[PDB]
Amino acid sequence: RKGHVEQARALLQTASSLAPHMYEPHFNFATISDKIGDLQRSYVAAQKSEAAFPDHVDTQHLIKQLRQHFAML
Amino acid sequence: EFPILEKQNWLIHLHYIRKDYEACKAVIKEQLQETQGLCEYAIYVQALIFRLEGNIQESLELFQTCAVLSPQSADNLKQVARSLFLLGKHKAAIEVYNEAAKLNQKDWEISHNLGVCYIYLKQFNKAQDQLHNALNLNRH
Amino acid sequence: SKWLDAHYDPMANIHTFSACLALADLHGDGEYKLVVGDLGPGGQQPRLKVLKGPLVMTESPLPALPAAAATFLMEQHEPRTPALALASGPCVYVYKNLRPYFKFSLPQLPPNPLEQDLWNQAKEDRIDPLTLKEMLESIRETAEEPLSIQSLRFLQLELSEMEAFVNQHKSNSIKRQTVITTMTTLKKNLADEDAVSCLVLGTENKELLVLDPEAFTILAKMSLPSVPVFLEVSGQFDVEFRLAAACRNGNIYILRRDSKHPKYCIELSAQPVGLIRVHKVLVVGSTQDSLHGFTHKGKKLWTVQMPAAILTMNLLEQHSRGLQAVMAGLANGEVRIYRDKALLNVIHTPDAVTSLCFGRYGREDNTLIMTTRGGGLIIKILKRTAVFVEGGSEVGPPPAQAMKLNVPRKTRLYVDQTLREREAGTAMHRAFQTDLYLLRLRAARAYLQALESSLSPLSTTAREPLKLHAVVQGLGPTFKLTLHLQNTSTTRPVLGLLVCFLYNEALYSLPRAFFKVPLLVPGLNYPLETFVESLSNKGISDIIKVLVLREGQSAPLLSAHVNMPGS
Repeated sequence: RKGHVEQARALLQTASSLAPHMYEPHFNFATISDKIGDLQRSYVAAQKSEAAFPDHVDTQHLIKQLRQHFAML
Repeated sequence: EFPILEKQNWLIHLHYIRKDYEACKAVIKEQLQETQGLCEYAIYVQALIFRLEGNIQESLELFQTCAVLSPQSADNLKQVARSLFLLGKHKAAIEVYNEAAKLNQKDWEISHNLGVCYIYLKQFNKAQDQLHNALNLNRH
Repeated sequence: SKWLDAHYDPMANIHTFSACLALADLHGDGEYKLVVGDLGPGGQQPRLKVLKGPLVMTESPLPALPAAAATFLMEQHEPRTPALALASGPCVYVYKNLRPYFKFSLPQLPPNPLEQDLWNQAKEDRIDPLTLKEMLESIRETAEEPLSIQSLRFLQLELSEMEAFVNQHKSNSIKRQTVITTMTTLKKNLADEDAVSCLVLGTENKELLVLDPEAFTILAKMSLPSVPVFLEVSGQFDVEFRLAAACRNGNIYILRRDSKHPKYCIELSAQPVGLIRVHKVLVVGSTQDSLHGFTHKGKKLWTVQMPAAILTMNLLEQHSRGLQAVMAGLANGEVRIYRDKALLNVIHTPDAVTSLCFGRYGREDNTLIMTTRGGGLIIKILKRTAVFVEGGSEVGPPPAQAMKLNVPRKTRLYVDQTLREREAGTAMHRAFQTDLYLLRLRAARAYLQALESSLSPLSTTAREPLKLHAVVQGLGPTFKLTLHLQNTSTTRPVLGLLVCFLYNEALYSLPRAFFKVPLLVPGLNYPLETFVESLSNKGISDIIKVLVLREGQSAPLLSAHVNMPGS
């Protein structure tokens, strides 16, 4: 909310490694690392936000947002 | 005859266009082992399968091998810089697009990917004309 | 608007494509005999198969993996059926009543003369290993013109083999073949079927050959900048000739009558899976399942989306009704049929279909043959009474009552609570503030109680966090403690810090106890492991500090690790 992007992206990086369940850091990684543009780590982020909690809405609007970028333009 | 017939790419392109990625990986392993090595299209579509799965770090070094076997081709030096647009390294990619922008002119998407990679930077004014350059050649 | 199930044979083994099936009369009679270039169930040897009735008629081995199948006329000599053509490798094998003859050869385009200087220097025992390997690097790197089907293995050979092949590698007379990809039929000299047919061949050298009946020399030659895999022709000759071809680069290329250059180019977003024309419009199939349509010159007309992955496309042609429709063999098993913008019918029954034709089979005039993905067969037969309708209902968005305004119900236990808030609420507001005013003080007096002691695992000046954990192998008297450092800069590597952990002396040792931390790169996380050696069963918390190099002993990021009670 303030702007400290690199500070935030390390706390979610260590929130995930403490809880290898609980989808909420995994999905929240893939809306920081998607706005920057790193669509490779922002896939494996939003990969675990499907396996740890399926039937999420805003994960299924994000994997299909990424899989259009991966095929072609 | 002895050496290789060396061209069976019409079949592998039928597998990839059918999204049968499990049978296509066999023929890629088949044709590359049938030749002594360094087949071209068996390397290329194997890199285009790993780019469909998320293994973009593995779909960049295979496009480096495909950037060696034909350096006068404007495909791979364009297709490498797509695999660098996705790994986040934006400014490294805008020169490889320029590297393919000089080996071939009047191309549509190379003057378009340079547009969208500037907007993920903060340079905006020299992005707005790039899409204008990308619209007049081909509307999309 | 229905069909008739002729047979259903899911035990066969027919692995093929829609490009290598054809319907013609192999014995000259009225019986149309289906012919299939069977590849192999596990990529096996290519075996030719022909069909008579619901079972096969003759099998035959093939020299290589076949590409396509067409049937071609000679002149007015006999009124027999067009003779079958079979493209396989760089040698098409024509078949006229099962007669293997005329192995046709490709023109075998010769290499570029800069390679011919390497061809002409070592054959007179003037061979050197080093300067041959550098003269080839001046050929391929400045301007290629490589023809590297054989020239690449004419150059990649190393010191040991080439000096052992000083006579052999120069006796290898290069043939320079090029493999055919696809094959189609064009009515020669006129648009009528009574005239002879004229072959069109595209091949791996991004060139479009065109052959002649009964002589088979060359008729002309076309130039395309990309390798073609799907092509068709409108079919006229001597006044106008439109040759359309799709390529591996995801483009649509069309050709004029005698101008041997792509006059008009139109593109898609992805690879077209099939190129079929209609009477005047031309449709494609994208692998993003967006079946387009383009006119004679080629512009955007209409687009139908398909709810599954396209796998086969073909042309429907009824001689009686005159209906020109386009097939679409989908991935789940259905076969959707389309006119310009209308779904005609579907057939939901079998599994995934790879091969599809629609013509007359034998005596019956309406046959639409399909093929399972496993290799079996399934045959449909149209009846004379059925004409194809839309016959489509009005499928709406939401006709289901699955969720009718899901709202929870507020009982009596809430509606009495709003009366307590309505009259005595003014005392409740001042009760919140003066209890929250102690809360800001109690937090900040406990915040600054640890910030000055720097207990927090976060920092701002030297910008790393510190996470730490007890690992699974750390159990019992032995105990292992990992530690995780990682910089949060982009380009500022922090340099040579110190990690030391003061701790109240229990009966464990931790023999190093004072490290020098490596140079932290921006981005990677560092595992740092120790070895607690506890002797008996206790539990007491450690405090692990990290310091700046020499001056500041203020100890940022000291993490009071709480230990587990070991045995």
